[PDB]
Amino acid sequence: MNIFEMLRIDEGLRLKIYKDTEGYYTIGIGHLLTKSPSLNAAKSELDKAIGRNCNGVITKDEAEKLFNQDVDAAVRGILRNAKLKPVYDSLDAVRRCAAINQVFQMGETGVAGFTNSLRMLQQKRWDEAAVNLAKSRWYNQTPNRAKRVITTFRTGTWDAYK
Ligand SMILES: OCCOc1ccccc1
Repeated sequence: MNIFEMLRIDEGLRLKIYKDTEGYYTIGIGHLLTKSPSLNAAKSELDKAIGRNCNGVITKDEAEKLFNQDVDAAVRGILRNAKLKPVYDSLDAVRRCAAINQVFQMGETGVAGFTNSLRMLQQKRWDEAAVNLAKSRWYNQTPNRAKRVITTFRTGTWDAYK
């Protein structure tokens, strides 16, 4: 297991434009296109992302290209965030994956605001952090995934991803 295999499980792979769990146009391995309800706006974002006229459809190679960019961008975002960087750097590699997973799904600005969870994670109070992480919209809206990510934060193992 690694961050790519983890997010591949959590996000799936679809080659045609679809709506994510929040109802937003997405493609590939959880590549959010736009929050616009206009399919044409999503198609424009897709074509811009891929660099050709896609007509709402991409290849597996293209999906994987966006995925690598998105994972990279998530990590670099964490590293430039003054609240997230020290916590991220305090973690072991497996728990870092859980952190990347959350940021990939929820975005950096929101996650940087989870002040109490962040503190518990930096303190390595794992069971407390796990309890705190579940007290969230995130957990309520995507509980199966959140349980996996939380187990990863709690244990520093890949037990939830087998
Ligand atoms: O909800 C707690 C998120 O924990 C993180 C820790 C480090 C970087 C990003 C997230």
